[PDB]
Amino acid sequence: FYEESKPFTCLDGTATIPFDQVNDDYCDCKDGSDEPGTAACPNGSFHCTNTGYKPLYILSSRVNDGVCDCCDGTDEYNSGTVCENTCR
Amino acid sequence: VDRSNFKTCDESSFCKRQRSIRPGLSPYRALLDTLQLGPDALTVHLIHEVTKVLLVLELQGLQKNMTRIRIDELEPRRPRYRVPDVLVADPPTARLSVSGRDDNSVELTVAEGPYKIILTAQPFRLDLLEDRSLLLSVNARGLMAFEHQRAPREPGAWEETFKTHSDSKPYGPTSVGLDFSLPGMEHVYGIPEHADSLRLKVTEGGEPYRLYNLDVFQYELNNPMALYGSVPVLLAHSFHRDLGIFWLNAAETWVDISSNTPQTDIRWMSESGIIDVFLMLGPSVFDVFRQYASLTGTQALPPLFSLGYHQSRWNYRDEADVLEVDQGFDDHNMPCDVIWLDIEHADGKRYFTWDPTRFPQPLNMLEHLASKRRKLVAIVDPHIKVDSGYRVHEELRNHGLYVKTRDGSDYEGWCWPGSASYPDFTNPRMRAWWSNMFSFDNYEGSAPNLYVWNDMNEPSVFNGPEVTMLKDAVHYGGWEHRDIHNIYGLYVHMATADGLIQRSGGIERPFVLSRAFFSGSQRFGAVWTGDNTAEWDHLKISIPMCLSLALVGLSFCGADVGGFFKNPEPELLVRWYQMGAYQPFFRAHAHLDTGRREPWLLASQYQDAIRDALFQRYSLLPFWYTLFYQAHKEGFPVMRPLWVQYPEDMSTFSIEDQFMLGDALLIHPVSDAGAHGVQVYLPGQEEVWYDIQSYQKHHGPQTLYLPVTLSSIPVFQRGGTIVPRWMRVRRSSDCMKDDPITLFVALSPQGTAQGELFLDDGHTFNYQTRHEFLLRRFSFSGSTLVSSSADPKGHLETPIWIERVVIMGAGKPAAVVLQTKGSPESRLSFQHDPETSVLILRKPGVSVASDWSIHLR
Ligand SMILES: *[C@@H]1O[C@H](CO)[C@@H](O[C@@H]2O[C@H](CO)[C@@H](O)[C@H](O)[C@H]2NC(C)=O)[C@H](O)[C@H]1NC(C)=O
Ligand SMILES: OC[C@H]1NC[C@H](O)[C@@H](O)[C@@H]1O
Ligand SMILES: [Ca+2]
Ligand SMILES: [Ca+2]
Repeated sequence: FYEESKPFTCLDGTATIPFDQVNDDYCDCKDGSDEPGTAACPNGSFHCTNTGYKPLYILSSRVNDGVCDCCDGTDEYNSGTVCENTCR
Repeated sequence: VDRSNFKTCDESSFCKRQRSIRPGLSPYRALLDTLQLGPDALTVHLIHEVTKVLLVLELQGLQKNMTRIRIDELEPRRPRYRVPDVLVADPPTARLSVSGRDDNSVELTVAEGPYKIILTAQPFRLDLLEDRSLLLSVNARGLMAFEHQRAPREPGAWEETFKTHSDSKPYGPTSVGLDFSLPGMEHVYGIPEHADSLRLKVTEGGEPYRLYNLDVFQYELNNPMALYGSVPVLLAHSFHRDLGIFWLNAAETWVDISSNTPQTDIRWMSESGIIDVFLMLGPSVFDVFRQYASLTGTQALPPLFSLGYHQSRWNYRDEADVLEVDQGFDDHNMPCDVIWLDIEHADGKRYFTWDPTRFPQPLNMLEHLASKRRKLVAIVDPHIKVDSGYRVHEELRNHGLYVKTRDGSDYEGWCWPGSASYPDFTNPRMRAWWSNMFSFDNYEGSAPNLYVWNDMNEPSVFNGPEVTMLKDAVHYGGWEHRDIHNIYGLYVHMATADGLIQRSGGIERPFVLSRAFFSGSQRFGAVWTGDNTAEWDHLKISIPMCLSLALVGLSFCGADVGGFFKNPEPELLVRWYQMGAYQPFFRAHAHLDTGRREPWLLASQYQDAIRDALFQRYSLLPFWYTLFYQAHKEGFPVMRPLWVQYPEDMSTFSIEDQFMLGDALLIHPVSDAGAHGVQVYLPGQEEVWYDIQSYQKHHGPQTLYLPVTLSSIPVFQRGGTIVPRWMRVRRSSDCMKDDPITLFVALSPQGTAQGELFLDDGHTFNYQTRHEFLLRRFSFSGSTLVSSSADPKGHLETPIWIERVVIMGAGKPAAVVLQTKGSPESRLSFQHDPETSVLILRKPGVSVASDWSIHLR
């Protein structure tokens, strides 16, 4: 009747988790692939999309650390620090 | 070290006079007909049988099992010094009652017992007992010596020279001394600062331990020479009891230790002032810590950033160098809270100034460090360049606030700025002036993220005797430098700390590192062991030195990581980072002539070991912060000798290659080049220890030979404890101070554990002025982990939550249930390793401010 969506599988194959464990602020994959948007994994990376300019990858520990790391300021989305766009 | 620049006991005329008195029948006798007893004190005249000089003994019982003995002249030519500003309150007294009396003896009961004091009239003696147990005797070897003040004007008693420096000594010989016997005691500790063993050595065949704040260039190890600070507190430990002696005297003091069924005798010999001594009768070492803290206060609660990693050298070149160092930490993923600016940052060593080429825009540099959530520390020393264009000098000269010579002129010595004068920090108006100089309007270029380093505050005087101030220089009230020497540095520390509190309107907690110190210095910030050397034995001596400081209330201690003098080989630098990472004050510092040693300059293997040490320290910041909160509240040391936790284990009494942090972590840092293992002593009958890296359980008591590599830091968590960690290591502690916690539960053999956690905003006095903080107690027993309030007065709005629980020594449960008020019952997923019995509880998700329980079904 209703088909269910498949779960998330860590890119390194260490676990299979529902998609509510993806960016849920807890590290579930040894490669950090379930948390690309948070500071939860010690070896993850956050993508600075930097729309219009060169994209950059930063350490997960720099997501919501109160420091402006991406020129587009998207790494600071719930820290109190409001980053200005400095990509130009 | 050049030993000819510092006096031996024989070269200090008062030490030579005092020490020449040998054991025998005391010529002092109490005149029992003069005895007066009130609710607060007993007073009685003492007389020297030959000279007929009359002294007054003021004997007091005190609350919390202490006794105070004060001896002064009955009719002096002029008043003798009494140490001010060290005691935090007038100690509450306990009434003495006469329970026995005869023609040569009076037996006094303290309050309703069990403590008693026997005063013997001839020869004068005091005996302190608990019921029938003799704890301590005073003047048992007849070494009491009170040189009365003679008519102002044998060898060296009056005018005295040391090298080319003449001491005019207007008041002549005025030294005071007294001996104490400790029956049953074989082990004594404290009286810092000495580069020597934790367990103090007998001084019989050599020099006494010296307490005289001095700047000793290239100081050497395992000797009793006076170093930069002086805490006249001695602790005595045995299997049966703990005792302490606090000799409240600010003058040059020499301490003799002799051993003799076992007994240790202690003798104190001071240049001037009165005899003022506190006997802290314990009985446990924790009771002595509380006793001492009731007198001189507790460790100031460090702002959280100051428990992070500090990067220093003499000197970072300019703003560009500071910013490259800052960027270097982030480019190499190494956390750092603070970058330090040594004396080359100022305009020609005029303090409170900036070199206009090196630091033209200090506020801009501070704003850049603030964007990285980091701090800066600037050196401010208590010597002021003699320069009419320098505003600080003009104001201090104009208001007469400098230390003077006998002819009334401002003393001028030589230091970093060439000719310099010394502000009189004993004068309260000078301390007020100094504190106001830290206002953001007065210290131009400073900001709320600039903190301070007080150095050379012994005071160091390059052309003075022993590299310090002349003995006959004059201070506030007419007191000589000889009277106040050992509190000069404490006053600099106190006024700088007050300056940092004041500039913020009383909101921000200070951070001040001081070189010189005294009893009470724990109230003003941190200390460090000065100019150490880049050598393995100096890495090893950092433990006994900071332990000797912890025992006497100075919990915020450390040594320069890498050593100050010379170039450490990369393996030594790694091992020093690992030692420093587990010590209270964690700073890398280096002398002017050294090669650069920022940790990313080394080969990748060494960088990796250093990053690991840094990550370990940063993850433990909640634990460090809680230990410091307990030091602040109770007066208990952060860093502890093993005998403090194992008082009946006689094999721990001299251990100084190992130490504990609270009751939970045992640290044995690698301290030898080429070591492939370490011998770790794990004490405690019916105690278990977990290797924090491997989770391997080890039963006490045992000596384990543990294998090590370059990256190893031998650390064990005690069963029965819960350690909180921030597992998300970021670039600085401000970045991490709102992050979730991981609780590490190490189960005892009874399947239990406890631990506390202190949290607040990380830097203000709101915890005390508004009770804005949390003190949680985590406790485990049976199959339940509970969080409850350890102090219901404390509330804090915080996003901090419990993200994980790691339980060591647990079996695999069938189910994990979390309960908390206002939420439905939760089921947690878990992972379990059957080989190590390690259970990981996934994402509890609960606020650290809430009560909760986790039941293992
Ligand atoms: C003051 O001293 C008393 C007497 O030594 C201490 O009380 C004893 O504490 C020990 C534990 O260390 C017990 O074994 C004894 O039973 C206690 N004796 C009595 C008579 O109560 C007391 O704890 C000390 N108080 C302070 C505040 O230091
Ligand atoms: O200020 C220069 C120098 N003075 C002496 C201090 O102990 C040392 O740390 C500092 O680098
Ligand atoms: Ca996840
Ligand atoms: Ca960031």
